[PDB]
Amino acid sequence: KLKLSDWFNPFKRPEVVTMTKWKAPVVWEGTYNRAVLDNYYAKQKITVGLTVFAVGRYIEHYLEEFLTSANKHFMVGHPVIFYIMVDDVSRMPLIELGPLRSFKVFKIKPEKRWQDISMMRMKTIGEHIVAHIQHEVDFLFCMDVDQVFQDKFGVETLGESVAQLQAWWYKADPNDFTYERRKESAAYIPFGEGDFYYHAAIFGGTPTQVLNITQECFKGILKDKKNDIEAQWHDESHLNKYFLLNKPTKILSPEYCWDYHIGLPADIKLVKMSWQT
Repeated sequence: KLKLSDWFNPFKRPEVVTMTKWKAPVVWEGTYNRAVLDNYYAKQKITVGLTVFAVGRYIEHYLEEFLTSANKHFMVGHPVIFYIMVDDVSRMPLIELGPLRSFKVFKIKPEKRWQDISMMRMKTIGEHIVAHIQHEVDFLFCMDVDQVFQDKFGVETLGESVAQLQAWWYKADPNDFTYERRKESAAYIPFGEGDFYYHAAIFGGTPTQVLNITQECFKGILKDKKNDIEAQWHDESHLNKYFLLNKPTKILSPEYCWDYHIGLPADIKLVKMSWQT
């Protein structure tokens, strides 16, 4: 089956990191053959799930545009299930999906104290993986709703565990990274240690990887709640801890998640996804 040479060529992008000291492709525009993989993956009849939580104001601010963009650019030409998690199914924008997309919607409870987090997405995702997603898909992406697909976000992103380089900090040094530094947090990453700064707005992998990613992240949040402590960037900090203990088998370039208000540096040749309004 697939080997990296078949789909991935680092030397079409030599400026940027394209491989990692543990041999994981960092996927950049111009570095990947979608055609090959589209073909390779279509034969295996893979199915890609996309979870996205949207809660309160976020539902009407973002969901419609998310699902619409996804419908157009996410794993085009492969079955894709959108798992929409919302607090209020009444205001589900409920767009028109195209070939190979379908969705499942789930009512989630809002943030239950007082004031929760609210990620808690980690517990729900893992719950859903066990209940149905492991049965439903070969690869699952978990994404923040307040983003937009700008171009093909395809099977070049697929892998055992897939992480996204947060746009700001992709050039940064490991010790500039906004990891949780407080040794009391389960999310704790020493200064010194640190591979990349991973964005929580997109992680993915097989349902089994993602189950573990999420179960570990949640255990982190949970132990932190027990120690009345709250990681700097909440779930993104645990993700970063997790992805340090467990190196992602594939990493996506800030091109797969770009903040347009960080500009447009040459290094960003096609924007697959971007943050919104």
